[PDB]
Amino acid sequence: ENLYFQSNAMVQIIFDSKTGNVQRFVNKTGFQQIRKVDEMDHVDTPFVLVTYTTNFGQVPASTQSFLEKYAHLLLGVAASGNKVWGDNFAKSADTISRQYQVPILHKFELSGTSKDVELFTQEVERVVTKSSAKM
Ligand SMILES: Cc1cc2nc3c(=O)[nH]c(=O)nc-3n(C[C@H](O)[C@H](O)[C@H](O)COP(=O)(O)O)c2cc1C
Repeated sequence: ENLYFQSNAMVQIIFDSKTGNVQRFVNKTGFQQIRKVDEMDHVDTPFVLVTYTTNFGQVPASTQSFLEKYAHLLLGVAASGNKVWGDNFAKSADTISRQYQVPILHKFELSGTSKDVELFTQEVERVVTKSSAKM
């Protein structure tokens, strides 16, 4: 666990959630700047996106709207899904990754496990270290 980095770094986490699983997931981290895609009218600092998956492995509409406006500051993406969907499992992360040329930080089920939290937070630190100065 890199809780010290999570709680001290200035990295921003922006998420999208409909039934609250993504919300619950990010609340398992120690990141301090956590806001939903719908509660800001501008983004001026680099950020990490955590979203969910809708019909047929699609990116939620609210996330697509957000990205076409602030994808220039996107560092990487993580997506919540459900393996019941097979090949469409958390496909929004793959779509966003290819579309905006950013790395996939993690793909997990529903609210995630402690293992998902660990992998996600470690990847955020790696990408911030590698792309912060650049971004
Ligand atoms: C209409 C609908 C379509 C969904 N489609 C997919 C899908 O294609 N792939 C997947 O992995 N999960 C799919 N899911 C599952 C959600 O991505 C999953 O439950 C997610 O954790 C929900 O996050 P929410 O609380 O953040 O918004 C779907 C759920 C609903 C209600």
